[PDB]
Amino acid sequence: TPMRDVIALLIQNPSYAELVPDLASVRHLMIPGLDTFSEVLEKCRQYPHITTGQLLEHWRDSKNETLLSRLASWEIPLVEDNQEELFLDSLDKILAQCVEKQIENLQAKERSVGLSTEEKRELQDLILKGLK
Repeated sequence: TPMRDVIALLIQNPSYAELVPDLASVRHLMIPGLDTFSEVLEKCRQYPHITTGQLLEHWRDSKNETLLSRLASWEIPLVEDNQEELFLDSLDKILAQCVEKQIENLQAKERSVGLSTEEKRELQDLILKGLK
């Protein structure tokens, strides 16, 4: 549920998309919820000043409407002071999870058929600086 946390926080604060690094290189990973996260991030990226309410309208009559409506209320605290820090913190856990899984996939392919030079620069960048 650090995934659902990060989804809930981003729906509640569409701005926070700015704080998310480009995920193109990890978005393929089969980590539960990553796909819902990407699809939400994408709209927040196209509409940087959107409100939560305006954002939910984009899921009218869609697969995840119910889930997303619920998460729009999930654990909103009385005082909003430390919302960013909680997001960044939960984001990092998910990012580290992506990094780790992408390292495993690249390494599996390395054993199996070998890597191209692009994949190898990537694999080592992932080890060197995570993400970031």
